[PDB]
Formats: sequence, structure tokens, C-alpha cells
Amino acid sequence: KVYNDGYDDDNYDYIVKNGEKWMDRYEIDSLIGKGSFGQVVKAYDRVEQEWVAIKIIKNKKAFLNQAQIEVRLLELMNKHDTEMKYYIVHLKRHFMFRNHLCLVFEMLSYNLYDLLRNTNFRGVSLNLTRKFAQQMCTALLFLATPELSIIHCDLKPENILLCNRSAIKIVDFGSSCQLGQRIYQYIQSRFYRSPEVLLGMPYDLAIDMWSLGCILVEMHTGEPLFSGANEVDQMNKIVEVLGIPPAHILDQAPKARKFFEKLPDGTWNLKEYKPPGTRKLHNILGVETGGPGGRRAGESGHTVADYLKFKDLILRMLDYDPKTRIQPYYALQHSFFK
Ligand SMILES: C=C(c1ccc2c(c1)CC(C)(C)c1c(N)ncnc1-2)C1CCNCC1
Repeated sequence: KVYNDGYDDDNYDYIVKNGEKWMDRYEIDSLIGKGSFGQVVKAYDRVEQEWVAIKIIKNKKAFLNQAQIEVRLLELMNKHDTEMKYYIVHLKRHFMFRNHLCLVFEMLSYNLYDLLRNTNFRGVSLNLTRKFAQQMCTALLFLATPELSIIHCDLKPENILLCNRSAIKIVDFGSSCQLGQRIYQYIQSRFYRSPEVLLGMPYDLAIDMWSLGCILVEMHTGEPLFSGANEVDQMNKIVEVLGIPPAHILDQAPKARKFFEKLPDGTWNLKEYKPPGTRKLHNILGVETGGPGGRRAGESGHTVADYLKFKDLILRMLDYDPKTRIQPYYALQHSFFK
């Protein structure tokens, strides 16, 4: 049984051969990753004389079409004249090779999850968190450009890469869409899933900001803020920290009744967790006790006043109301950055 004249396995993936030379241009070094879309190889480009990351899309129509959307979005972002652009991974070019769409990107380093592992899941300092936070708010401002309006739809530590410097770039626009395009109900990775998506509600660019808030707390503590085992557990861990969501949201939510019940007086409550709003971010961060674990007492940039400013920024990111949740332009104005 032969797939694609022998070039593919039985899973529509190109069979990666170490040292293969494509088109008298690319020298394939190695496989550096597998995903649903296909694979990523490290390769040397002879024309440009540099190492690149080549995303090899599966030879299967469902995956080709998804990647054509991904290419269209990266090419749109590329056409834009800003320095904000460079917080997104740069698509250099694309080609077909043996019936596979290949995307050529700049070679980046490891992701923010890898970083956290290398902290033994104790987190990075508030200062590094702040630099990560600023770049990420800047990236989200760029995506919020009226002509782009890209919702990422899957922000998480493993989709933010180090270049090598604490320079970082967003990757994986493979779940992404533009505002005004229709609804998909099961989106975002579970720990980073906005309450509107949990509630089956219409969403916009604010879902990215919600993920961002979850991310930043994680980068500093070492662990996920809301580590849900499923959707019910997820909404419940949100409610522990942030309380019961506004009545105007729940009165309207196609999936309100999955997590909440309307009590006889018309108020909402959950259907054993800490009571709504009782696991305070204030404590998770250790605002007054020398940061998380107490591991940052007296370190510069880690005063009680610094932590309060950080706590304030996150809670604006974790606002239940997507209309009022902090937006990228103003997140950059916040005193955490000043
Ligand atoms: C196959 C994956 C993957 C591996 C490496 C990279 C990417 C994705 C993204 C890009 C292509 C941007 C890139 C880059 N530019 N430089 C270096 N490595 C990468 C995985 C990661 C974990 N989740 C499943 C998919």
C-alpha cells in the first residue's frame, strides 16, 4: 500500500528524511514537532543562508484548506507597516512540494511552557512577566488593527515562543479567524477558555485578552490559574476566584444551565468549591507575603505596590463582561508598565 508515490505515511504526513535536499534549496535537518495539521522541520535555506522552520501541512484536503486560511492571515499581517508586526512569527514564503503545502518561518527557540519547565514550574520573576506582558499586549493591539481583526483563538504558553533576550512571538494562527466570521462553540484550550465561549455566547477579540490574563499569572506562579478537568470544573475554578458572573450575561447565555441555576429570588448560583469570589487573586499572587511561594521577598520590582498594580491589570483582563474587559491599547497605558 503506497501513499503519494511513497512520500507519505498512512496519515497523510510527508515522511521526513534527515538530510534530504528539496528543490536545490532546502536541506532538511530534522523533525522538531508533530501536530494535527502535519509536521514542523528544521531546515537550512541555501539561497538565504539561514536555518528555517518549515511547517509541512498534511496531504489531505481538510488540512490544506485550513492552512490556506493560515497563509492568508500571515500574508495580511505581513503587508502591514508597523514594528508591532514582529511580535508575530514571520512567514517568509510558502510552496507546494510533493503535494504538501509548506510554510517557511523564521527559526524561533522554545516556547513559554518549556521556560516554565526550566523554572521547575516555580515561574519567572514579575519583571520578566512584565516584559512578556508588554510584548503580548502589543501583539494583541496589532491583531486588533481594524483591517486585520484577527482573533487568535488559542493563546497558551506553548503558543508563545522565545526567539533565542526575552523577545517573544505569538505562533499558531491555525485556529484563528477574523471578526465578523461565524461562530464556533468549542474553541480555545480549556485552561484559557473565556467565560463567553464556556457559556456558548458570541465572542470577539476579548477572548484573547482573557487567555492573556490566565497566561501572565501562570508565568509568574509556575502553574495554571484555572486548571479545569472538564468544562464544569473549569467554570467552577473561574467562579472560585472571580465570583458569579453578571446576571445580564447569564440571563442571556445558551449554556448558563450547564453550570448555574436561577434561584427563586431570580439570582444565580452554582448547581465542593470555595464560595464565589473567595480564592482571591491577591493571595494566589502573594501580594503581601513576598509573591507566590514567598520566593520573591525583597527582590527589586517585587514590592507590595508592584504586585497590586499587577493584580489590578489581571482583573481588568479577567473581567466577565467582554465589552468592559481591558483592551490592548489601554492595557499598555496601565501603571504596571510605567
Ligand atoms: C509541531 C509543533 C511546532 C514545533 C515547532 C515550531 C512550531 C510548532 C511553530 C513554528 C513553526 C512557528 C516554529 C518556529 N518558527 N520555530 C521553531 N519551532 C516552531 C507543535 C508545538 C506543540 N504543540 C503541537 C505543535
